[PDB]
Amino acid sequence: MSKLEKFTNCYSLSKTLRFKAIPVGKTQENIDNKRLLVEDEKRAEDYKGVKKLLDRYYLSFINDVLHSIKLKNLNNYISLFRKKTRTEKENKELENLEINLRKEIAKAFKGNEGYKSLFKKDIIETILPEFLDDKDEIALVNSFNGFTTAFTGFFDNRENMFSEEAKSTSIAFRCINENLTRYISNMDIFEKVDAIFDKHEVQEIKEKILNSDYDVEDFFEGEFFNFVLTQEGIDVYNAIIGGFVTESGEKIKGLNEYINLYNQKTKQKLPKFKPLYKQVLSDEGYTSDEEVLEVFRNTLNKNSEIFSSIKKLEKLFKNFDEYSSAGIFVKNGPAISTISKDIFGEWNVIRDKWNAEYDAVVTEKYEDDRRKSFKKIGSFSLEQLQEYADADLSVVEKLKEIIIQKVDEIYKVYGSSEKLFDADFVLEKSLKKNDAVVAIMKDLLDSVKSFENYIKAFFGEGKETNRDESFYGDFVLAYDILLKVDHIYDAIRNYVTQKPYSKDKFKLYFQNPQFMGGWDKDKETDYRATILRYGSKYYLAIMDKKYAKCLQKIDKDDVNGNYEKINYKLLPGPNKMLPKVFFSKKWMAYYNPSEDIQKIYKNGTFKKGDMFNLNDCHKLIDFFKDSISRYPKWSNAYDFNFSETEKYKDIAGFYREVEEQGYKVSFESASKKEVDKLVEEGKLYMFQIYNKDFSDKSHGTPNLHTMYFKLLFDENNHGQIRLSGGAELFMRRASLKKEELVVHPANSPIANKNPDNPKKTTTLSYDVYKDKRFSEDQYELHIPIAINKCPKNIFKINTEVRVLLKHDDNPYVIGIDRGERNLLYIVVVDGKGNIVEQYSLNEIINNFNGIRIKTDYHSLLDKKEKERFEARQNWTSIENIKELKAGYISQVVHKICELVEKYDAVIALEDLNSGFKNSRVKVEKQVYQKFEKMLIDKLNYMVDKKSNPCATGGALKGYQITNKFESFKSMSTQNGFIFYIPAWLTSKIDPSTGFVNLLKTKYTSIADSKKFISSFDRIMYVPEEDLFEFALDYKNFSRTDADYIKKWKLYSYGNRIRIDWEEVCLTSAYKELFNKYGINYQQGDIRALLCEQSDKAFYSSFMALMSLMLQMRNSITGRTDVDFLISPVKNSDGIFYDSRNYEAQENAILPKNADANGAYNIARKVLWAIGQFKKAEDEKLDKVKIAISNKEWLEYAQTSVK
RNA sequence: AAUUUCUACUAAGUGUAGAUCGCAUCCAG
DNA sequence: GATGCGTAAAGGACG
DNA sequence: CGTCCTTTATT
Ligand SMILES: [Mg+2]
Repeated sequence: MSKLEKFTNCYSLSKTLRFKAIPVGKTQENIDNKRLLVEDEKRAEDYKGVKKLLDRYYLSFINDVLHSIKLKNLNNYISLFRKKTRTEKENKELENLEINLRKEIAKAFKGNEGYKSLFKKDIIETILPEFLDDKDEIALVNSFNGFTTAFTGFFDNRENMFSEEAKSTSIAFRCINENLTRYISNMDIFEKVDAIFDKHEVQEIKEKILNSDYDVEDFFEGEFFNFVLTQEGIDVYNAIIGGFVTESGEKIKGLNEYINLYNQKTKQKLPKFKPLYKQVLSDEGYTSDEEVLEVFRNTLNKNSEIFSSIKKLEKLFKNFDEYSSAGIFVKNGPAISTISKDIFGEWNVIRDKWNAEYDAVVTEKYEDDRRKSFKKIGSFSLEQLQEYADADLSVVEKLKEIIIQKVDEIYKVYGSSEKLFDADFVLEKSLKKNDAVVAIMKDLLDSVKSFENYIKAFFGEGKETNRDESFYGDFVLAYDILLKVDHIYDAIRNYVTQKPYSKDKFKLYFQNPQFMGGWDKDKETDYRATILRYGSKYYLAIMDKKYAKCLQKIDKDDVNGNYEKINYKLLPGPNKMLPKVFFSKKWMAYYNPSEDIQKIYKNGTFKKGDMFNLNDCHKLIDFFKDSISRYPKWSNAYDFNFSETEKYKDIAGFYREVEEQGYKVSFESASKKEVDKLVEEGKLYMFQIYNKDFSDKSHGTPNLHTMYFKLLFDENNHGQIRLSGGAELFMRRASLKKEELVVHPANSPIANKNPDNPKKTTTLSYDVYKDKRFSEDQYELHIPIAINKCPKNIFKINTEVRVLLKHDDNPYVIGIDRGERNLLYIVVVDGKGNIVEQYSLNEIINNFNGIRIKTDYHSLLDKKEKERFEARQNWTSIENIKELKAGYISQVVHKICELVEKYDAVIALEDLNSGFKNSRVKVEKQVYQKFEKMLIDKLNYMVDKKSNPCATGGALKGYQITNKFESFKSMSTQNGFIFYIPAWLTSKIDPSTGFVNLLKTKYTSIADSKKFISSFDRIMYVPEEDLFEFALDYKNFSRTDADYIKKWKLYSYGNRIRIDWEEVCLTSAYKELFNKYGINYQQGDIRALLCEQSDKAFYSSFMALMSLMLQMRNSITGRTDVDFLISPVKNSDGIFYDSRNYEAQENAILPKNADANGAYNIARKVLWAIGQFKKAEDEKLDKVKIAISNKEWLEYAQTSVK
């Protein structure tokens, strides 16, 4: 009984192994003499070029078929599509009509005589040359005759366009699912808004755009949709909506622009047409320091157009008073928060302005509408913002001083960068080496980008009642120029952030278009590549084109050393392969197939479905079985032991056996003398398949992929991992010069970087060079493999994880959370919520032999954040921080893998599509999404390297506890052993009571504060405890529906940390407040006394003191010692939860800090979810809904504690 | 600071620890 | 964010 | 013929 070990051999997946390929002997000389590499580097260039020419015919071919087409179901489909109350029967009716529509488009493509020719040899040899009209391009297409086979991959990418399936690549899909659905939506919008388009306005568009061939109304009739399948037709339809610019250039207004004016001018909100997506085939980074510089000078010197639009916007905003503040608008969004701070000094007073009119009891159903309606608003006028502005304060004037300040900052930064615009300037050093120059460009780009990004707010996305077009004329003219800095900024950064070395490479064919296509022995002459082994070393051997058979003649040498030559036989896709060989002209003549058999095949009765007859399919199997016996190329290669025919449920049952039997890998001896002579003579090319684990000096644990590779040829491996075909060989030219490599000279001691390492310095007897692998040309060999090619343990993973979780008595849960003080923090929890392990993942502990050395990745990040501060916020420091986090999570994955194996444990993770990230966490959402993906990816085939490969958990019996990754949005609910959970109320919660603070202690008014105090059931001093007790029922406050216990007694117990910062003792601070105002707090119930007080400074200190008492999380930024969590509520035994009572202990039963509390409580929501499983029937476990609500959570957190 | 490749390394001396699905194509803001 | 290949053996063109 | 390139068959 182990949950983990029921998840092996569940599904097949493909992986690629990568290696360095080191030439052996005369191989590199022979390759150099034959000029093979130069051929392939050129071929790659021409191959990329021919693909674009090939596109042109494909594109032209699409227009011919799409123009001719006429869709049959159109009117019937659109109607059914529009019904808003469809029976489930009618929804399937729509799907059939939708499938038929796509099938009409696909069959129109594939029904041509021409369609088959496009992806055959013929397109390059004959069709394309006649199509082209340029002598040079025809020569290029001509260079690839006899090399058509190498285009297959491209051909497949184009075959996807003509599919009838509902797939992103398809033409039919773009027409029917996306463009039709949009067209229908535009028909709906058109009839509502039809009238507002002026009689004159339409007749324009018909002459100016339509050219008088069609009426604008036609484009919104359903039967007219055929015109818009082509890119030409789409351009016209989108032109009507967007507006057109003639050959003369006269601006022609679009229907969507008309609607804008109308809704604007009348302060209404009618809808606007969606434009149609492009057709599927209709129509790069800076490469050098000289190019990067050239753009910086050209676009940002003092007489560039961007600098011209800055001077115009300075003149425009200098005249800000001259314009109408009622017709100047600020877009609603982040820019409202910023501009609110800019002039008042306060983010949320402009919030209060609109709140002042809109603002007293708050049901959250009213609160959402209260909150939702303000979000609905598109923008605010300067007049509305001045309606906010208290008297004596001018919103326009101090906006002017802020904008003008930003342009003066640009001009000062220009003077500091001025020598970077001299025509005389030349670059002394490379930019990445040249921190000074990169800092100069960054400073100028930033000051302009910030000015651009700030000024962008003055839009109002209008859609806006009468706008000051005198202001928005000059403004729009200049801003459209200024917006060019966005593209410039991104490109220059992406260049500075790049690595110094280049991974550019080109594929090697050795003059074979199907080079190294597969490893099968029979095909080894055709492919001219194979695999040799000598002891521990492996080699890729390549026969030269003039001597393809040279390896086949070699025989074993008894006396001398021998290579091990691979003997690889595969029967790939028997369902594909078995018929073609047995129904081929060559074999059909040999073997008389009864008319029943060719019937069954032509009829399709063997295939599962309504046409299926078990006997018919059985008969076909026996046909295949006898023919395999008659076909000795297969029967002799594979020891076929088929199950008795009667047992087969379907044809796939027979095929599955064939597929699993049809694989065999062994080795044959081959004279090492004879083979080596072949290499010397130039007839054979030999590379060692190499990574650092194959080094003579290598010792200790190898790479996981080193194990997969060696296991391919291990006889303890039995199809668990298959060696796949389609391997590719590349050449990556060096991108660094050996002289320009950083060297640590031999016999001089090198300073070690890790603080925790005891050894501070290392001295070697040899030189070591940074990035040495890129100072030389390097072959790399990519090898695909197939794991669990024939899976036996077929079940839906999630349903199985749910069944085991239900019946498992003590389920273990691994809760992972992101902390402010901790990169990641782990809590392991048993089936009843008891903490089993809790610790931070700030330090990764690496194990080699018995030695342990830790790496504090949190200290690493801190040192790199400090390095970011120094040298401003340099472009690279951000990258270095990004990659360090990306390499950190690759360490964390292994730690999670151990815990999962150790505790047979289910993982609990945050749902990142619902929760909101505080940004106090170090690991931002973008890095965590990466992590949760890697997690999923590892758990498709979870393996412990140090385990023996044949054991479950080992490299041949990997755990499959997770389904293949789909999308970040799919990282929700559950993926096998991984559960995704909202982070809500997981940190600011008392773990010993489930208590949470649902009160709003923000001070608004004296009257608001009185109603707050009166809503408590009692407020009294407790002499026998020296505490103030606040009995409350949450029913008497608003937005308290989620809480379950409702009745709580708060206490002013212990200290809090007010935020600089000060420590506040709650009990004495209440006494201090009450004594300041003469309140007798010892006189039983005090509630009357506090409300009697008439001073506003009293209620503000009181609400502030309530805020602190209900502030359960207390921290000092920069003081990692102080992150304590303290509860104002007693538990069953009258104890207050204080996290510091447990951070002292080594094994604590409750969370040790706020960060541990989060991981603890993320894990507990899975426990609730397991509780939901144990409630349901085994059959309906699929139906159980995992997502926990804030109401369900608070009930579980407050009842399960006991 | 060496790497199939990435990060952290130097890990006891040409390397350590973990991770690593390649290749082509299309569509998106 | 999705597509598709990870192939041996039939089949044919060219000397 | 051979040899090299092409085309093919799909639960
Ligand atoms: Mg190692």
